Amino acid sequence: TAQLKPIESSILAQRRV
Amino acid sequence: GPEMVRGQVFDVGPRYTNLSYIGEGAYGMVCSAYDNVNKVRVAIKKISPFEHQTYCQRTLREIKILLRFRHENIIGINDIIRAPTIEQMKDVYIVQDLMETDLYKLLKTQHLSNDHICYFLYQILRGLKYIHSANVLHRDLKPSNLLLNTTCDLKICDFGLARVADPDHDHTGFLTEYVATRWYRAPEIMLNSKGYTKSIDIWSVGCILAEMLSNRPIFPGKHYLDQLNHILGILGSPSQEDLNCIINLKARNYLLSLPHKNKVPWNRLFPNADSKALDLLDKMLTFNPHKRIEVEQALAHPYLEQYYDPSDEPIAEAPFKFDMELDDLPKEKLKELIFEETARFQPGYR
Ligand SMILES: *C(=O)CCOCCOCCOCCOCCNC(=O)Cn1nc(N)c2cc(-c3c(-c4ccccc4)nn4ccccc34)nnc21
Repeated sequence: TAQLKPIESSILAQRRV
Repeated sequence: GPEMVRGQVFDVGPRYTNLSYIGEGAYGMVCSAYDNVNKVRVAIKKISPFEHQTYCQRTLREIKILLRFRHENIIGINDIIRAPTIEQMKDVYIVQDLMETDLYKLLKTQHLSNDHICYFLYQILRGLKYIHSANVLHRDLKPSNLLLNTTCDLKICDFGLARVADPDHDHTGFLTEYVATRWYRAPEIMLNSKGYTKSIDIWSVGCILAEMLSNRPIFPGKHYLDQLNHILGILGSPSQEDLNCIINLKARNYLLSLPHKNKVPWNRLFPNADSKALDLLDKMLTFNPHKRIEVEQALAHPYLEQYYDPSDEPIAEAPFKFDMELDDLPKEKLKELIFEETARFQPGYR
């Protein structure tokens, strides 16, 4: 599978700003 | 004629094309496809449930539930394809957004950081909060039912064992036995096999948390009572109080016949795990369901404090009630009800 990104690049994380 | 995958007709064109096999199950066959109308990749499940009353019952439940749920951490249904007349409806095709992978696959290839474990657990529980707020029990949470994109967005899927249990009504004696997948099965599914509650989902989540910490299942029983032996070899024999909460005389006597085993400390099993994670793990994997942490309290645990935000955690506007549970019906009537419930997506493309 591989290639798990930073949590920062999550729709849920990114909205919270 | 229709497109074909491994000998099976997959009659979903012209909207959906370019089919590729993903898997099959008791649940039926799944393919990836391209939606030519919306220009997105999809997953499509073909179901053929109509000869079997229990398969109809479960298809109707999954469809009723998922069509009513709207939550970022639960896979939606985009479309449902089936024949325009009831007599011709042999097959049903459910279409969803295509996810890149699942937690099962990921844990075969990848030790996860504490940050990823923590964030995945948050989203599982965020979705589970919505599900439990609706009075639904999922009853089959496990790593292969948690879908992920590499962006780290996680969605709960596979509502085939799900059901409504309205808490105004005592369901003791009336719930289906032998739910969940063996390794993720709460003890009270063995010992109170018809009277368990939504707490079984918290147990499953605890099992999933343990697997994310170590990349292997915590209670890998090879069969039904061996599952309970694995559980008891980590947790230890239940206390006198916990035994006394078991109402089924036969089950309590079976327990009392078992040889004493001691609690294995969580930190001897998981020597490098974050301590808050282990504390929460303990609270989820508590033998007595009346003492097991509930979803809101799990979300509020210190391990999840950087994500917990009750103003950004939706609950169901309209919880399901007892009305939606009398689906113990002849399979012909269930077929009528599946037809009605899918009608909103008719007509489909040629
Ligand atoms: C690492 O070593 C692998 C090497 O590959 C690296 C790059 O690989 C990328 C190429 O793709 C690989 C193939 O991946 C397949 C995984 N795909 C999915 O998980 C897609 N998927 N999206 C959704 N959504 C989905 C649902 C289900 C599913 C259903 C169901 C399907 C459709 C409609 C309704 C329900 N019912 N299920 C029951 C139980 C489990 C899953 C499931 N399946 N896959 C799905």
